Amino acid sequence: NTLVVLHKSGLLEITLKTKELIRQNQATQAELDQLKEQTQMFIEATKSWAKLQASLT
Amino acid sequence: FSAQLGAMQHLKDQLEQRTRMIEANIHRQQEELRKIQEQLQM
Amino acid sequence: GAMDPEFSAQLGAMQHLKDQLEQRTRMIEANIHRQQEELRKIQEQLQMVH
Repeated sequence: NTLVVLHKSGLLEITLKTKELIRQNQATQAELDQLKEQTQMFIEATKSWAKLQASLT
Repeated sequence: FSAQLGAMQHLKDQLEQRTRMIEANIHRQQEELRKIQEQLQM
Repeated sequence: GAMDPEFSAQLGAMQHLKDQLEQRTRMIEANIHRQQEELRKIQEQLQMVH
């Protein structure tokens, strides 16, 4: 009856909330990584460029 | 050259807008985190 | 051994899981702080553009 004890203890609910928060936070890290690369590309461009064209196509 | 400044400023403004969107998502995550931590201090 | 074996093991398993969850929230908390600093850095770089 481990699933029952997990539920009645409150830890089922908390574990589920924590897994969803981890998912969200990993999604946000992927968004940040892409934004980092786009920013760096944009800054590089202002100081060279057609490297923008590849992205903006 | 005014035209170029406005184009790059349009790019800059969209990237800045992205930072603000991501910031709001993290603020919401921080509030969910606080609630989980409170439940873990049963 | 009055205590039922499954009951005793479930007790230790839930305490362990609680500890793991507390640690995972600490990890999330630290990542959020790092991601905030990364957004700060991106904002600082963008303001250098004209």
